[PDB]
Amino acid sequence: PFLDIQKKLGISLDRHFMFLSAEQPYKNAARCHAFEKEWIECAHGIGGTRAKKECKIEFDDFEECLLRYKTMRRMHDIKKQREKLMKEGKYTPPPHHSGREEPRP
Amino acid sequence: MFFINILTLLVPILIAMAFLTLVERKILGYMQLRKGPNIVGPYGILQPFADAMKLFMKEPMRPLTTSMSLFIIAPTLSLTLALSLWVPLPMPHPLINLNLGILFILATSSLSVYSILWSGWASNSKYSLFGALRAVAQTISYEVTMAIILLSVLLMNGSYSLQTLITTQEHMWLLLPAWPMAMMWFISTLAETNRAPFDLTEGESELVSGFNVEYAAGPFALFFMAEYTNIILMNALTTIIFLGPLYYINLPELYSTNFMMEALLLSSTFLWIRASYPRFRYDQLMHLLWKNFLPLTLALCMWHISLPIFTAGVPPYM
Amino acid sequence: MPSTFFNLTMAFSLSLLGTLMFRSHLMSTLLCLEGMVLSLFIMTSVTSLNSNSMSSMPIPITILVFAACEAAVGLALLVKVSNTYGTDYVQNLNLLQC
Amino acid sequence: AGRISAFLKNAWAKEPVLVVSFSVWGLAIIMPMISPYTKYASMINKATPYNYPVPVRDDGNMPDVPSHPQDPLGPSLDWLKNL
Amino acid sequence: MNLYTVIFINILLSLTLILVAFWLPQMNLYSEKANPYECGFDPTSSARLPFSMKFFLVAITFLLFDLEIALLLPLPWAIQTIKTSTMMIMAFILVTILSLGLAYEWTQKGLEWTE
Amino acid sequence: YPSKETAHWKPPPWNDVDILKEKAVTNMTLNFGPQHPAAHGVLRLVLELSG
Amino acid sequence: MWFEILPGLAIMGVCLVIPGVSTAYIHKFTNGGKEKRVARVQYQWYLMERDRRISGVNRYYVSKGLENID
Amino acid sequence: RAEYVVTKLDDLINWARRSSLWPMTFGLACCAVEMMHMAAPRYDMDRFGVVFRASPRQADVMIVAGTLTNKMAPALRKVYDQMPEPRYVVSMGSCANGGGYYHYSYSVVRGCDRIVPVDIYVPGCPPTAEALLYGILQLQRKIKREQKLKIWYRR
Amino acid sequence: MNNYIFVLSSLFLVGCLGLALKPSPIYGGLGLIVSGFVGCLMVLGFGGSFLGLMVFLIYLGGMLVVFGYTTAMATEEYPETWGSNWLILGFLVLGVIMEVFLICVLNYYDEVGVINLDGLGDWLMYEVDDVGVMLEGGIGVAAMYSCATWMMVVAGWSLFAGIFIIIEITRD
Ligand SMILES: COC1=C(OC)C(=O)C(C/C=C(\C)CC/C=C(\C)CC/C=C(\C)CC/C=C(/C)CC/C=C(/C)CC/C=C(\C)CC/C=C(\C)CC/C=C(\C)CC/C=C(/C)CCC=C(C)C)=C(C)C1=O
Ligand SMILES: CCCCCCCCCCCCCCCCCC(=O)OC[C@H](COP(=O)([O-])OCC[N+](C)(C)C)OC(=O)CCCCCCCCCCCCCCCCC
Ligand SMILES: CCCCCCCCCCCCCCCCCC(=O)OC[C@H](COP(=O)(O)OCCN)OC(=O)CCCCCCCCCCCCCCCCC
Ligand code: SF4
Repeated sequence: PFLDIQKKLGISLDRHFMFLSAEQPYKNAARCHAFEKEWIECAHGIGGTRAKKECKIEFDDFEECLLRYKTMRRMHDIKKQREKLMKEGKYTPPPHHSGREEPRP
Repeated sequence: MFFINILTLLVPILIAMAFLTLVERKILGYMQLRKGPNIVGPYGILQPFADAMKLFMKEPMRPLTTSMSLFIIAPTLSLTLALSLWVPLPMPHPLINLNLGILFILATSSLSVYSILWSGWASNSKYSLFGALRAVAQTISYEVTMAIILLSVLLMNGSYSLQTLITTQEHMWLLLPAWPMAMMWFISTLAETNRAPFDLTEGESELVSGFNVEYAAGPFALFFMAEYTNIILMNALTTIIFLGPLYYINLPELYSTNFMMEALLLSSTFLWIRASYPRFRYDQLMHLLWKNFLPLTLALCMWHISLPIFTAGVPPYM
Repeated sequence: MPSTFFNLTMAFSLSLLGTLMFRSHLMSTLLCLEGMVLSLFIMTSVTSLNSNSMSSMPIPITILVFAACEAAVGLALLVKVSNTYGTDYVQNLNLLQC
Repeated sequence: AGRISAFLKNAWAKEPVLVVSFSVWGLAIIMPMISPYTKYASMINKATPYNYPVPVRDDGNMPDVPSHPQDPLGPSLDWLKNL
Repeated sequence: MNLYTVIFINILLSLTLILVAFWLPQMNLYSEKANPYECGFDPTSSARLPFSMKFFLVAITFLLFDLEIALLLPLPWAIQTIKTSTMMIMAFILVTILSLGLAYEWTQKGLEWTE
Repeated sequence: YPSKETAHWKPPPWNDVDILKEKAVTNMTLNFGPQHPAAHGVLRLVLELSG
Repeated sequence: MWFEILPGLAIMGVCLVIPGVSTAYIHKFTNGGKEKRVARVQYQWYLMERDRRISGVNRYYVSKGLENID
Repeated sequence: RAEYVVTKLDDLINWARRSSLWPMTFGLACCAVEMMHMAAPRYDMDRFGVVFRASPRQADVMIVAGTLTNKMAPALRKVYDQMPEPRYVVSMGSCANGGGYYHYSYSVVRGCDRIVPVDIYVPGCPPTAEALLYGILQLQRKIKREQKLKIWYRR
Repeated sequence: MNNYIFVLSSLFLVGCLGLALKPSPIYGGLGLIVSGFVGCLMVLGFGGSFLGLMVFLIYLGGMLVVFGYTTAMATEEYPETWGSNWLILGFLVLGVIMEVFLICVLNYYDEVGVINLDGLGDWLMYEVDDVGVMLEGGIGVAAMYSCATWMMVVAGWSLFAGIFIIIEITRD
């Protein structure tokens, strides 16, 4: 089964790199540190079925951060509408989006 | 301007290796109480050009029992890997600046070994097979030794770059801190370049020509160009790593001149070794490396792990 | 990134099909095994680089070490098979059915 | 011991590569444990500032941390300056 | 992009050289010319028979030592760590067990080219 | 329970070892012909080699 | 005699001096009298990109000093 | 004029092929002893640009130096055939020329020209290394006289 | 210059397809060398170069020993490259056509968004720290020396035990 000699002896052989929001080398992050932190802090203490039920908001936010399916679909919809308007001649892109922009530092 | 930079890197290297062939013939002759070529050119300087024209105007002579795809791929692969290996060297500013320059060097050298192996297997002949197997043994031994040597030396250095090697050797060479690593690295560069004493892949006496025994003129010239370019490159890498040329921010021309002088000296040292020594057996090369260099370099790698810790001389990251 | 990950998963699937479908060569089976290994290495490295999981970056090195250990053991077993028969044929090693 | 000295001298005469390797291995083990500069490497790597030093709030109850970089408080690097 | 262009330029240079080598001279191909060499006699075998190398254990040991090399190579970034004592101990243990494996193989005559 | 599809089988040996000798190593025959530099111009040294 | 090898040695010498010197001069010519400004880390790359945006000619090597501030 | 350009190009290729002559590391007898005496530091063929190569694929001229035995003749013919196309033959010594001292032997090919087409015959038993170098330079002049591009252009 | 990683991934798929199609192990090692180089390029494009160069060097050594072994024992008189059977070539081009068909199907079915033709090259690198030092790959592999010493020791014991294992297997 699952022995717990690491919890019994108090050592941490492989427990500090179980997930993304856990002890990055110098001081770095893992691109979804806040979302994974919120999800784990939600799910701790009520784990299993209750964590699957009433931490669905935090899990959905974290999964959206990590996989970015909804952002991809939103950006694809925007670009598809833009290309349709370009074909229909009803849209001209601004100078900053298409071509020369004013650069700021 | 970048293509002009590519030309000014590539064309001088090819002329340098052709005159390396000339210098090798003349140095071997004068160590053999004779001359080199002195008839084709004013002082033999047209001899490599005559050799190149003759080789490229003879027929390539594709054989019957031969995997043609690998037979054609292997020499072009060898030449392009030699030039790609020449790419990231700083004198003192590289054409292409790589963070993991030494790792790039190691990968390209192993791929050159693959070029030799594919040529030997594709030219479906027994002597070619013998040369390919000898290449396998040789690259096993020198690959493990070279990896340990570079690990310890670049642990004395900072990152895996080469401008960092210039800044490390700004005040003093690396030969004085690590001279046993320099000796083992010189022997390993001989093994990498398949040069005398332990050539063993183009062994003219044990075999007929080794892996080139079925390669007629053309691709044979390509293999020769790759080998001699690798000779100049390994000597250049040795003088960048260990015999650090003088670097000044205001002018780099004296750095280039010092690098040229030391690279010429080490190339002439290679020709000197070829004139001096007989050939190893290819099991004796493996025994020599794995029983003398590998334990000593493991111990010296441990010593160079411990040295910056107990001297507090850990190099900077950049 | 999702297109590349789909391609890497399909590459692993192809190497698994190569492992499962034998063609007379234990060496070719070991080659398919190491193709699966390479696909998994590339998948893990791309995932860690995309998620910035520098703490989980030792995982590809670990799988490479253990994969080379298993490739070493497979080459040793292939050496023993060749010493037994001389041909290295998976259909030739079949005498344990009875 | 006579036998140990004779064995070591014979090994140094005949196989002076294993002797050097074992001696270098032992020297690399021993030297960090007796050097006075061993702590300095860890302290230098600690003092190297790869990250931004995030400032803290001033609750007025900490006198140890400085109020400005040009202050006598804080971990001064005079040991590294004079090292 | 720069390194890509240099790689492609070197590849195109090698291809141009071998294309010149193949389309420049005059070809006269017949069977005795393109037969395999074999020192002036017909080969007895087909040069594709099993070869039976004698350093197979050394080759497998080379695989294991190459992966030990891969383990040892991040040391230039490892020495920048804040702890450095566990780093030094771990590097010592790794090099020591690699050397112990080499010593055991040497004692058991693994790298001796058994014929 | 031998059938038509398994009537040709045999029981395993008691010590799990059976005779499977081939003796078909086929050592490579290579001739140091009368063109090899190692050969003294005129010699056809036929060599049975095991690698 | 032995000095007969010196023509080939000198040709090799000039052919080894040429690439590094040419690379340094071409770097100076392309970067406007300065060096290549290599970027080993993201901070250095960010500095280069910021300089390119600051210059206004989309060239990072056109350095802008105190003349931009009144 | 196309004739002038073709003549100069042909002179260039003849100069290349005559300045880079690679004989094969192939001899048979005392004449090959004199051949390596021509390789010796006195009459330096490497100074002339003439350097041995072991493989026939990298060879240009076969210096038939010795007695061509009947048992040897298929090997010599196979080795000559395995050369690439611009190949030459220098027979050296009386044995390779016309059998020599073993002309009436049951096992000796009476001249290597019965087996391979011979470009240059060098007389002697043995010819001196100076004489073999003379034959090599005469071969260089012979392939200097060749007009392949001009014959092609007027073809 | 946007679909560079996709072109590399397709080349990796082709190399793995050839390795699955199982040539003579000479060409199998060739295909695995090409696939290793391509995967190295993919890792380098996605980020740090240390992992890609490591897998390249490791597979170079591995396929070299593999080449030695398939010359020694895993060889035959006529080692088939790919054209000994027309079924192998027909199956390779069939797999290529199936790959094109499936990616066209997944581009047409853009609801999930796994593969998009218009959105290709737009989501390769998600978020990067623009200003920052010591954030490249290899720092974590160094952190194996200090933060994952358990990973380091299990890898080292695997190699040590593997030396003993291979000696005892090939003891004969
Ligand atoms: C008693 O019993 C007997 C024997 O037993 C002892 C015998 O033995 C025996 C047989 C006897 C013999 C066959 C006698 C033969 C003689 C010998 C064996 C002894 C002579 C000595 C040697 C063979 C050893 C030679 C040693 C040397 C050091 C010489 C060096 C030789 C080399 C091969 C290495 C140097 C390389 C070359 C010569 C060629 C290099 C040049 C190139 C390949 C050119 C390539 C360059 C390019 C392609 C560059 C192109 C690029 C550019 C950019 C150029 C630009 C061009 C433009 C046009 C612009 C007999 C019969 C016998 O009875
Ligand atoms: C790049 C810079 C220049 C480098 C040198 C270049 C010029 C010199 C070139 C010479 C010719 C080389 C041609 C190839 C030669 C190949 C043969 C060869 O070298 O074999 C290797 C030979 C092998 O010798 P061997 O094989 O004869 O040994 C016999 C061994 N048995 C019996 C088992 C076969 O030597 C070595 O392996 C030595 C390697 C270098 C050792 C350096 C040790 C330095 C001292 C360390 C510390 C000592 C103190 C200890 C601690 C004290 C503390 C207070
Ligand atoms: C005859 C066929 C030959 C086929 C084999 C060709 C071999 C080529 C030479 C050996 C290559 C070995 C592997 C090298 C990989 C690149 C090494 C490297 O570190 O690249 C990373 C580098 C930038 O990284 P870094 O240094 O960190 O810079 C960041 C800030 N400066 O740079 C980059 O990111 C650039 C990434 C691309 C570099 C490689 C380009 C290769 C192009 C394909 C070549 C083959 C094409 C197929 C065959 C064509 C027809 C024959
Ligand atoms: S011609 Fe005279 S010297 Fe030459 S091989 Fe015959 S017997 Fe010997």
